[PDB]
Amino acid sequence: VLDSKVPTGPIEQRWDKHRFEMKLVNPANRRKYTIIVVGSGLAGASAAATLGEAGYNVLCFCYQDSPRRAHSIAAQGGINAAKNYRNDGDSIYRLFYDTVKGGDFRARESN
Amino acid sequence: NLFDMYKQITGEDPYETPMRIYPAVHYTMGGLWVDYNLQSTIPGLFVIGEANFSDHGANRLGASALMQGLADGYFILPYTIANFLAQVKPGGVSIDRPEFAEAEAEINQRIQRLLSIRGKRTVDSFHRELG
Amino acid sequence: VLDSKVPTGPIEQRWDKHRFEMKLVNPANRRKYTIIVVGSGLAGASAAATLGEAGYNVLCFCYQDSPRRAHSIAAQGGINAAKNYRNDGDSIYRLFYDTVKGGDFRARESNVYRLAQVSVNIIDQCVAQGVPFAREYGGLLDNRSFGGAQVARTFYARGQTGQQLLLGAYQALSRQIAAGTVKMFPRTEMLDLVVVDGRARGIITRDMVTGKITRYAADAVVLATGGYGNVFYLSTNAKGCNATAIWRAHRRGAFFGNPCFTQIHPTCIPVSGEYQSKLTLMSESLRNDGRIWVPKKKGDTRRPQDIPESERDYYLEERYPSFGNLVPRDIASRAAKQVCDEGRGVGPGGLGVYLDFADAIKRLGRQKIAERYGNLFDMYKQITGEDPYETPMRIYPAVHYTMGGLWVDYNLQSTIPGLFVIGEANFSDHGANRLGASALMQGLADGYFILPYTIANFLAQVKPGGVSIDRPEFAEAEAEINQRIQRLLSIRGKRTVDSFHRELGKLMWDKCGMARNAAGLREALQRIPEIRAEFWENVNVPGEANDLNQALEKAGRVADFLELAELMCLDALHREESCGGHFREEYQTPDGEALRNDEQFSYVAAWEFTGDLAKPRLHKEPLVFEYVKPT
Amino acid sequence: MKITLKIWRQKNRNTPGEFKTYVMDNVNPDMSFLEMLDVLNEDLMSRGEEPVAFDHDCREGICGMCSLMINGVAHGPKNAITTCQLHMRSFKDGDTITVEPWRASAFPILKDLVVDRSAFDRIIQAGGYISVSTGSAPDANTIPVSKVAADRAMDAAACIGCGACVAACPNGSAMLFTAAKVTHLALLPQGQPERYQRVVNMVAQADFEGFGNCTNIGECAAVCPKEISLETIAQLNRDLVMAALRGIEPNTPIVPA
Amino acid sequence: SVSTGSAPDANTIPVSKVAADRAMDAAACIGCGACVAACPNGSAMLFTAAKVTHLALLPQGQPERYQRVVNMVAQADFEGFGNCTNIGECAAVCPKEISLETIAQLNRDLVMAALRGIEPNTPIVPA
Ligand SMILES: Cc1cc2nc3c(=O)[nH]c(=O)nc-3n(C[C@H](O)[C@H](O)[C@H](O)COP(=O)(O)OP(=O)(O)OC[C@H]3O[C@@H](n4cnc5c(N)ncnc54)[C@H](O)[C@@H]3O)c2cc1C
Ligand SMILES: Cc1cc2nc3c(=O)[nH]c(=O)nc-3n(C[C@H](O)[C@H](O)[C@H](O)COP(=O)(O)OP(=O)(O)OC[C@H]3O[C@@H](n4cnc5c(N)ncnc54)[C@H](O)[C@@H]3O)c2cc1C
Ligand code: SF4
Ligand code: SF4
Ligand code: F3S
Ligand code: F3S
Ligand code: FES
Repeated sequence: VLDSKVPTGPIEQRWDKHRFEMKLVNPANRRKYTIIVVGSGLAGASAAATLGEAGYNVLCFCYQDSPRRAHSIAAQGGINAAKNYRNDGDSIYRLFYDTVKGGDFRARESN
Repeated sequence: NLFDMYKQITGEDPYETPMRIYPAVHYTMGGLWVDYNLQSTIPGLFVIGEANFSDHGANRLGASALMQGLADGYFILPYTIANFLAQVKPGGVSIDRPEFAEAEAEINQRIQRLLSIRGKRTVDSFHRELG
Repeated sequence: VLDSKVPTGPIEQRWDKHRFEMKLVNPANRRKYTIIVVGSGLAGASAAATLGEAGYNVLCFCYQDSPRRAHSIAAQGGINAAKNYRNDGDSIYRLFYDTVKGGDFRARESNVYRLAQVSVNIIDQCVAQGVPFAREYGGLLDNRSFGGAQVARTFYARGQTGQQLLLGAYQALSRQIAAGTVKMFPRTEMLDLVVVDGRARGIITRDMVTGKITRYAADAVVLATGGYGNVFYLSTNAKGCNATAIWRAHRRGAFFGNPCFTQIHPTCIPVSGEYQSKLTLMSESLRNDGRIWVPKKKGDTRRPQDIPESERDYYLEERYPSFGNLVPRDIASRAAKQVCDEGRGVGPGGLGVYLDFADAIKRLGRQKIAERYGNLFDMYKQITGEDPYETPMRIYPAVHYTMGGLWVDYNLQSTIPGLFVIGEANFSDHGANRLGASALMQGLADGYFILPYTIANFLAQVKPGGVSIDRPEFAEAEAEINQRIQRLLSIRGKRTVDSFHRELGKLMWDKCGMARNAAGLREALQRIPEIRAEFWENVNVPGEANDLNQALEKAGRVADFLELAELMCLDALHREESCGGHFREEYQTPDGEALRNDEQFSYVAAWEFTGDLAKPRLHKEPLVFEYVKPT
Repeated sequence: MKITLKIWRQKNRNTPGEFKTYVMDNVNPDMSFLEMLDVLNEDLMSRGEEPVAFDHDCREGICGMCSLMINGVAHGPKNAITTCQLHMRSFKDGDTITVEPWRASAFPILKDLVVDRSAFDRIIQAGGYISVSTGSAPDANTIPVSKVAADRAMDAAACIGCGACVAACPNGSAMLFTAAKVTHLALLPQGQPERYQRVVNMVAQADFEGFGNCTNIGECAAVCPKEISLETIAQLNRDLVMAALRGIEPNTPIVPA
Repeated sequence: SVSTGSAPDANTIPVSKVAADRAMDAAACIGCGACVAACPNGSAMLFTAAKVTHLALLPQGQPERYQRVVNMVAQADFEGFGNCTNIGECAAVCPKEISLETIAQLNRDLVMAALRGIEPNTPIVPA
């Protein structure tokens, strides 16, 4: 069986609630763990860098000459954010609604 | 920029001749199923970016794959992987375990078999037929 | 009866709702009110500076040469905030939960949430004031992990974060003094509280340079006078730290909230003789990479490095095998005190235990241990003359913090209207155990972001002025102070003030210290009146009143301590449970931890001065936990 | 250890003082200097004499009120420490130690070894701050401060205000203290709006309080407990030159209350 | 050297459009190494100059810029690249048309860092 493990309550506080309820590793103990990160694209490089900043031992891998060669480098269009810098009605809820409706209601709302 | 790149690739200026286009598969919203903690069915295996199914449903919006990858890397996985790791003991598994030997033997046998076929067809021929 | 005056509804909006519902004083009318602020520490300086910025007339007092000489410049550890700059899951709710659980569920939840909520503004204000917090190479702030937290939420300015925080507060106070909104009275010690018509309407002070007794009248009084941890003679506090102001307020009508809640520091440099009264606070991370032991033979005169491994009694290893060498500060320090009281003689006077780093140096790199504890080892070698790299370091527990103090409501107001207590002088947010980097946060929060609202709420409901220093109450308080000073100077006994303070501190450390039991507390309650009578009949205070008499200051502080200690012992005897710093030997888990009685002792004990020092009246303030359930 | 102490004894501001000789037969090498003074005070009290008055709160070299000129060196023979951090193992058996207060016009002597260092407070009051009120501060990470600038501003900011720089300066000048505060506030962006005013004001206050000038001798840095460098004085000099180029004139001096 | 979660609001620090355009001209470097290949000295001057200019032109790269250039230059010396005779083949063969103004910017930054007494750190040793 698949457990989505999504939090309960209002969707605006679901991520904050989950962050509070989830366990933590002490900054001193993070050096005791090893995380392998297969991939150095946007997700892979960001994850490896953030886990190294945290203090974990990260083993990052990529099949290319350099980590900077992942096809995330090939992306041309920009990156979306719900900052409403243009005073055009954008919001976190509007971006969430647009992403749920654009995917034709085939994804979990919490994510 | 688009017309210059098209003229470089094709040798035809789109200011005089019509440009040529053709559809091609661009993205995969599918991938390994992950829960809210970005963890797959296998405990300890986390899938982030385009390799998991995650947030795009049946159609990825523009500028969302970069957003999803950076979100998973920066602001989601550091929390969920810590949540997983705090509930387990660090270390305890070395590369001399029987599982590592079995996986390595499987990989070596696959590589040797691939090199030993020596057929009449190239790899790209089969990939082209499949595609 | 005690009215906490906490707001209702969700805990996240309680502070905003209260701030909206509080009354306000117009900026034009603020010049018509006078606020006396006794104390210039973090809480005192922040409060005086913020109230001067508001527009009030502030009368700030301190017994030191300068406001900057106040305690909490000695605070080495950083200051906590729920900014989540390390992306490690910290939040305002997480800080609130950690502070409620660290205090062992003995504090009001609303105050703790307000503290955790305003910590972020504390850090913003400190950075804007020019506090040189640690930065990383990209220009942004750097966080490090503190005790009691699994997140890196602590902002630090090298090893002297408290000094820089108090320097920023003192620079704001100096700005307000230059602007004329704050009148500073350094080297002036408040000796009494003048309560007129039921309101704290002034103070009676003594200028300890000329000996002049002065009376100041104000519309509000704030007591940011720090903790009373010097009731134990041997402590980590500054030499001048006392409880004179809060005890005078308590005798005037202020209820003492949980006076027996005292904290300790496990790692302190021991004393070299009966002359010493201060134990220098070493960082308690020295226990992470060191081993605690004493020689098995008491008369081992060999050098500690020459004692064989088999001839070393590595207690905290044989005893308490679980969590060995990382036992909580209370258990380890109780074991250390028991070992030193049995008689080992590893120190000058026998009070000390070997925290050695020899095995840590061999296991790790001496360069890495240097990068960890270089300033600590240099300071220990300066004080003791012994290099910790070769010789085992000596440590001994000492009383560090007092989570007790005058009971205050949600508005930081005592049971006396117009008397506000902030900082370590009140009970407030720490419950039964103060978390690391939480007292700096509490003092700055009270000074900057809480008291400016609550004191305005109080002042808007009263008329400015109307009380002058010629009132009979000021005359009575001044006469009481003068009679006490003359009596203290006229005893001409055979014992010094420090002799009585040492006796009192030894009794409080043995009986009302880290390990407390009913028989010992009753013995202390018998002995304290005897020591107080011996003080008032046989103390030697030389000099004159109208002179720089430091012996007079010490005599007054010890005279207040001798009364406060009886209340502390009574509160410790009354609380038939173990919670946080307060430990009872008959209420403990088999592992040695505290064993709370949440059914009968889930309240705040506010003690009322009834005129009899042995029979104060107990007022329970019930504790209800709606968000952090006790466990 | 047998230790002879020639201690300055002054009854008050107006009464002239004199050196009095006190012999201590048993002095612990582990005893700190202030603890030895405390033992002497108890002995004097037992003998009926007036105990020696000296300033002390923290006994950690952080607050700054411990202020003694021991054997001619401020804060004792050992450098980079305070009077409270000085321990009697730094001396030898039979030594004679001369204990003095700070001698400066702006640091009036109130008792045996106690001086009045409120002139430092008035120098701070004359612009040694950042004029930011409570509640108006932006987010803490809004303005980036480089790690080197933060480290230098912490080196300057680590000043305990003991006044030993004024005492060991042959001119009795507060240029190390003023320079340390000026450098601390100048090295951070938050201190940029007022710095060229601030330095002038602070310097003027040091002139008004009654301190001397800086002959660039350097005893201040030699006796500074916190090892504050003369580069703080160079930074203050640069700031004052630039402010004079900008026509910055000092405000009205802070008058004692 | 900015960690995750510590970043302020994106619009807090204003970056002028010209500075952003120049920093994007320098930042558009695909790391192909053709500058080293066509340089007669085998120098990484154009690549290092592009990165140094990209970070130096933004206010976020200021706090550690004068260290960075020195360190980066030292690394190029440690890795085994040549020196810049200002020949200019790197800009001639650069796919992204990175100008020699990046090398001039690096030279200015290194001169200023030498004036500040900036010392290179220990070079990055291959793993
Ligand atoms: C031409 C193009 C244009 C695009 N434009 C946009 C756009 O405008 N907007 C948008 O939102 N998205 C766009 N995308 C999609 C987006 O770039 C990707 O979906 C996104 O980068 C996926 O994130 P990632 O972390 O998986 O990056 P990836 O680059 O996909 O990560 C792959 C990494 O894993 C490593 N790796 C892979 N397999 C192995 C293996 N077996 N062993 C070891 N390492 C391995 C690779 O070396 C590499 O480092 C575009 C994609 C392409 C191809
Ligand atoms: C060595 C040490 C390290 C510490 N480190 C930390 C730490 O890292 N983090 C943390 O959160 N807490 C720490 N603390 C605890 C806390 O910061 C301080 O102990 C302090 O008590 C809190 O500041 P405060 O303003 O409330 O008290 P104080 O700063 O002690 O306030 C006392 C003020 O009141 C004045 N005053 C007192 N009595 C009178 C009187 N009778 N008349 C007139 N004026 C009077 C004094 O002159 C002074 O100005 C530490 C404590 C010590 C001793
Ligand atoms: S500059 Fe040094 S010597 Fe002068 S007051 Fe400050 S700490 Fe003391
Ligand atoms: S040739 Fe241009 S794009 Fe390629 S590495 Fe050199 S500078 Fe970068
Ligand atoms: S010693 Fe004196 S001459 Fe100047 S540099 Fe210091 S104040
Ligand atoms: S061609 Fe060579 S000399 Fe310098 S400008 Fe380019 S690396
Ligand atoms: S007593 Fe505080 S610096 Fe010496």
